[PDB]
Parts: sequence; C-alpha cells; structure tokens
Amino acid sequence: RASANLAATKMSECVLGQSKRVDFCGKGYHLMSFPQSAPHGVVFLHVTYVPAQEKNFTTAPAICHDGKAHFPREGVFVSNGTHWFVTQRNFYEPQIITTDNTFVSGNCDVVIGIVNNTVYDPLQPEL
Amino acid sequence: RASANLAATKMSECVLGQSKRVDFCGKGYHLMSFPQSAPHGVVFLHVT
Amino acid sequence: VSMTKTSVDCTMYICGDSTECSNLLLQYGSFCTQLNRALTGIAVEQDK
Amino acid sequence: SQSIIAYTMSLGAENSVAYSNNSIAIPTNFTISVTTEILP
Amino acid sequence: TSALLAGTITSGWTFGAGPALQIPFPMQMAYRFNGIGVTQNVLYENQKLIANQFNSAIGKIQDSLSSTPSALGKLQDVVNQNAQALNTLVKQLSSNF
Amino acid sequence: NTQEVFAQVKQIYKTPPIKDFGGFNFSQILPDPSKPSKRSPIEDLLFNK
Ligand SMILES: *[C@@H]1O[C@H](CO)[C@@H](O[C@@H]2O[C@H](CO)[C@@H](O)[C@H](O)[C@H]2NC(C)=O)[C@H](O)[C@H]1NC(C)=O
Ligand SMILES: *[C@@H]1O[C@H](CO)[C@@H](O)[C@H](O)[C@H]1NC(C)=O
Ligand SMILES: *[C@@H]1O[C@H](CO)[C@@H](O)[C@H](O)[C@H]1NC(C)=O
Ligand SMILES: *[C@@H]1O[C@H](CO)[C@@H](O)[C@H](O)[C@H]1NC(C)=O
Ligand SMILES: *[C@@H]1O[C@H](CO)[C@@H](O)[C@H](O)[C@H]1NC(C)=O
Repeated sequence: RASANLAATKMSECVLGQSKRVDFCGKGYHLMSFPQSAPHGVVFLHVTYVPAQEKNFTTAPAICHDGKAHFPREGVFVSNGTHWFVTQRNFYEPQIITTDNTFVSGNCDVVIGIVNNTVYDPLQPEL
Repeated sequence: RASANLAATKMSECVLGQSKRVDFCGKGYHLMSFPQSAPHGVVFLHVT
Repeated sequence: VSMTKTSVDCTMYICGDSTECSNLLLQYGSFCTQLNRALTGIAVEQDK
Repeated sequence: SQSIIAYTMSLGAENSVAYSNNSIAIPTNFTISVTTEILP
Repeated sequence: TSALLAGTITSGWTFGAGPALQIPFPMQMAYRFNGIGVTQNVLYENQKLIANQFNSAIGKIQDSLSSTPSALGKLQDVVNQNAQALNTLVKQLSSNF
Repeated sequence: NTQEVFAQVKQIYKTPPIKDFGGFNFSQILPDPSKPSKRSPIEDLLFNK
C-alpha cells in the first residue's frame, strides 16, 4: 500500500503534469512521464532533460556603466574574450548586453566582483 | 523504512536542489540543506 | 489523523478473579508487560 | 586463474572540479533520455 | 556526506542533474534567492550581512548541538528500543512457561 | 535503506580548498583535513553525543 500510494503520487505529478521536484520523476530535469501497465505494477517512462558538452566561461555578478550597476534580468553574465554576453543558465545562447535583459539597481561600488563594459541601449540608434 | 524514504526524499530535493514546498525543507523560505551523518540516521541543516 | 486510545490490564483480562493470580503472573505476565508497552506506545503515537 | 576475491567498496569515481570564483560552466548541448521506474 | 557537501557548495544543484556545472558561490546563493521571490540584487548588495548571518547561524546550531540535551532523542529511541527488545527476549527465555 | 538515503549520486567529489566562498564559512560542516577521518566538527559532536 505504501508503494501503491507512491505510484499514484507519481501518476498524479509526473503523468498529469510536470514536476519541479528533483529526482522524483526522473534522473534529471523532468519533462514528461508515460505510464505503462504491468503485472501487479506500473512501469513509468520518465523522459528528462540532461545537458552535456559543457564549456567554462568567466562571469561577473554585475556590470558597471555610467556609475550604475546592471544586473541580469534573466540568465548569467558570461565572457570568453573581451565581449560580455548574457545567456540563460541552462543553455548557451549568447546575447549582447542590452537594457531590455539587464536590471539596474544601485551603483557599482557597493557590490564586489564587478566588471566594467558597455551596456547597450536599444533606443538611441533609432533616435 | 518509512522514515528512511522520507529522509531520502529530503536528500533528493532539499540537498540536491531547492524546494518550493513550504515547511517541508525547513521553517521559512528554504535556500539549501547541508547533509550531516549520524549514528543510524541523517541530520539535516535546513538553512532558510 | 487519530485513533481512539486503548489500554489493557493484565490481571483483569487473563487473571480476573483467579485465586492463583501469582501462578498466572510469574510464568505468563511478561508477555502482557510487552503488550502494555506496545499499547502505551500506540497511545503516545496517537497524541503526537 | 579464476577465483572468489574480496575487495573494498568502490565508493565512486573521483571527480575533480574547481570552484574558483569567476568561472561558470554552461551546457552548450543537451541530451534527452527516458528512464524506466517500476513500482508494484 | 562530504561528496554531497562538495557538490552542493561547488556545483550548486547541477550535480544532481547533469554533470556538476561549477558556479561561483555568491552566485549560487543569489540564484537561490531568486527561487524565493527576492531579486538577486538584494543578496549582492548585502553579501557581507548574509555571510555573517550564515556564520552566526552555523555557530548557534553547533552550540545547540553541543549542550548534551540535544534533540537527538528520536535517534536514541531506535537503539534504546532495540536493546530493550533483545534484553526482554533473553529475560523471556529465563521463564519456565 | 542506508544505500538509497546516502548514495543517490555515486560521483564522489573532493573538498575544494576553503578559500573565498563569498565570506560563507564552511569549516563546521566540511570535513577538516586535520584528522584522517572524513568527519566534520558538528558530525563529531553528533557521533559523540
Ligand atoms: C567569444 O565568443 C564570441 C562569440 O562570437 C566571439 O566574438 C567574436 O569577436 C571578434 C572580436 O575578437 C569579432 O571580430 C567577431 O565578429 C565575433 N564573432 C565571431 C563569430 O567571431 C569572440 O571572439 C570569442 N572570444 C574568444 C577569446 O574566443
Ligand atoms: C576571486 O578571488 C581572487 C583571489 O584569488 C580575487 O582577487 C578576486 O577579486 C575574487 N573575485 C571575486 C568575484 O570574488
Ligand atoms: C569599473 O569598476 C571598477 C571597479 O574595480 C572601477 O575601478 C572603474 O573606475 C569602473 N569604471 C569606470 C569607467 O569608472
Ligand atoms: C547536440 O546533440 C547531439 C549530441 O548528443 C549531436 O548529434 C548534435 O550534433 C549536437 N549539436 C551541437 C550543435 O553540438
Ligand atoms: C572559517 O571559520 C574558521 C572557524 O571559525 C576560521 O578559523 C577560518 O578562518 C574561516 N575561514 C576564513 C577564510 O576566514
């Protein structure tokens, strides 16, 4: 009965939705689960996201521009060479630093580990 | 066995990630949890 | 979430009004001592 | 020569990782893999 | 336990799923403030305060777990009741039935 | 029971050098290399108590 209640919980939170619970519905980030019947049991098909082919890059907590710290609205501030990019944490999609994906709060002297670079704006070149 | 499965669930999502479940991995908003061994048990450090 | 608390007295169950309550006791009362320990644990468990 | 042997436990492979403080790894590519969970 | 702690404090939570991507720690903790609805700037603004609070909390939990009356009774009850079961069994074997 | 509570990941990770963890002081919970055992200070208190 304990195993049956566990299986009905996995039938409820793996098949009928997506689980943010780690390791509950699959070794990795859960995507789906396909139930399969079995003699006196249920066999699950836990499809998961598993990333690989990792790369190492240099990051900074924020960007200083015009005396103001700029924070990532989403993702991570990344670098390899000189150009600084913002990308989401779980996949490498390098995007140029722009005010649409950068959040500003406070100045650049209060936070340690800040790097300095050009934060681009989308509005001034059209104007 | 029931307590061991509860502890392995808390190893599974309080230590190996972050829990949105309130009060399950600590009193307050859970940040992480540091596992610690014990004689026939596991002692958790649920920082919140 | 809870169950009715219950407990049993060894003498009133198996001894009753028997004259040889001692003869029933020194041979067979340690089983009922264990059984009263189990029933007390169940009552404490229902309170918790 | 084949026989029964006794060995200490293989606790795991030693994974060498460097925490640093100005380095991040981000997955360039990803894999999708289905795993079977059997529950009576 | 040491391997779990090293993965937690060096990789973050990516060691559970995938291949333990490293992350500076102030940035894993800001990313774990991002999961409780608070923005990461609050952490990066008050990193010294957060570090001091965490060090004080670890010290307090060590002092609490070093007083002798520790809430370790639930772990002690398992061994105590197993030993009670065994000694009750041998005192049972002492009877004549 | 102890296998499934303690070996969910079977990848052992070495202790990083304890330096610059953002000011967060992980001496109590990480096993110090002073003793050959992999036991931490609060772990030792738990095992003694
Ligand atoms: C880091 O990756 C970026 C991603 O493109 C590279 O950007 C190039 O930078 C050079 C300047 O050094 C430009 O001339 C190129 O047009 C950029 N794009 C491409 C596709 O080359 C950058 O070179 C990389 N840095 C290192 C050190 O590898
Ligand atoms: C990382 O540590 C080095 C010392 O090795 C220090 O110079 C640097 O400022 C640190 N960076 C951050 C972001 O803490
Ligand atoms: C960028 O930040 C650094 C902090 O080390 C500061 O020294 C520097 O003056 C900043 N850049 C400019 C153009 O002021
Ligand atoms: C990513 O997916 C697989 C690796 O499992 C490979 O066939 C494919 O070419 C990869 N793509 C890139 C851009 O690396
Ligand atoms: C970490 O804590 C210990 C004990 O409080 C202390 O001796 C050590 O210096 C701390 N680490 C750093 C880098 O200061």
